[PDB]
Amino acid sequence: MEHVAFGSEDIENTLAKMDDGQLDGLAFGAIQLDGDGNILQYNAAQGDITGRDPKQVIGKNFFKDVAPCTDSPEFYGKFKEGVASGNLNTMFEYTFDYQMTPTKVKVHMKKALSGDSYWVFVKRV
Ligand SMILES: *C(=O)/C=C\c1ccc(O)cc1
Repeated sequence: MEHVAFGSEDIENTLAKMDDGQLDGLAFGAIQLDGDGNILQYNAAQGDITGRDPKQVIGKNFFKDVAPCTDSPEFYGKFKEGVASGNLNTMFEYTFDYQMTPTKVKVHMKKALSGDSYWVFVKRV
């Protein structure tokens, strides 16, 4: 394992050092998005929750293609405001239900240390 706790105050500093292989060692799902919602990184734990193959969704748009159940003011809406503002740090519960058994999760969205990249962290609840 990579020991990093979900919701940690400095998590963006910690994950700045990880290559895709290290992200696969986290205890929770991790997705890196650009400012347009395109998927830059997607880890193994996220594929285990949603059944998506990580290598197959890199490059796709999260909100438009992969995860349209998040295309809502409660999720996408918060993301877009955060990108527009250049600051994002929010946690909420959500249900993932697109082409899968409905799965209640905790979502943590946070701006990355780098310019135009954003993290989505996910864990089961
Ligand atoms: C809502 O769209 C649920 C499905 C889904 C699929 C993949 C990811 O990563 C999140 C949500």
